Amino acid sequence: ATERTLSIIKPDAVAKNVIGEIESRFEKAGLKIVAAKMLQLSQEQAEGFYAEHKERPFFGDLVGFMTSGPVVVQVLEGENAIAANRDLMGATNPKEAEAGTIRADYAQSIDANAVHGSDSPESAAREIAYFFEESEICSR
Amino acid sequence: ATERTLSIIKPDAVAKNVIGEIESRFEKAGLKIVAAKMLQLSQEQAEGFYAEHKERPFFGDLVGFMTSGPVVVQVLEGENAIAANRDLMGATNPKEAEAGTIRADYAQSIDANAVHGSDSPESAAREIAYFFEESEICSR
Repeated sequence: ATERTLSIIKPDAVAKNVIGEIESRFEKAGLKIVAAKMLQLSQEQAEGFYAEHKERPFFGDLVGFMTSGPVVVQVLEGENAIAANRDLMGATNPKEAEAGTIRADYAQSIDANAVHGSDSPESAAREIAYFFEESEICSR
Repeated sequence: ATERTLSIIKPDAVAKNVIGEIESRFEKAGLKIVAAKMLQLSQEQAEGFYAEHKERPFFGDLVGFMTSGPVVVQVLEGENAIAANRDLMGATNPKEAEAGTIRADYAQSIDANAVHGSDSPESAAREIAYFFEESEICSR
């Protein structure tokens, strides 16, 4: 089933100016970016998005980094988009990621991994809704 | 002098899913996308942006096409950004564009050229202002 998932090119990947390179991995894999916008997350914005880790000791670092610079939040749409995305991204922890994946090629650490992708249909739906209004998403 | 210029990945380039490929041309050339958002231009939006051609016989086709699908409007920032951008884009008319340029590689015609770039400092300033608020632009 064709589905929608949220993807975020993180502060570290944009600073390296590899936005195009990452986009191409998704597009070459048959997924389409149907919504996208570059922005600088506010303390409040990042905290509400990672609310689930609100009380975990890594919270500050998660939010801290993820606010260290501008990012590109977007929506990828395609066949098996959510899982397909997870396959291109690689393991969350760059050091345990298979070669060829985005994290293995562009990430420096857990905090500084290069991208973010929803892990499931349920989270994809709330993650997308959190950053975008239906009008901002243009399927095609 | 480092400057800012407006760039638009057009309906034809996005439909071909070469967004990443185009972005990479700018990033490899040392320019940074400091603002960006994907959207579907409204009749009214495209008309006000190309107001200057409001009474030209190609207006309808210009607007028509440029509204045929979603686009990515953005801001490129860097050394000699405006002219540098014009150099990577190639001649407005794809058929007279030097090989290696964006238009020579991705464009099908005058209407359907793959990108748009401001032609001068004065137009860059009004073009950027038309699509973005200062807050949306994140220099770095």
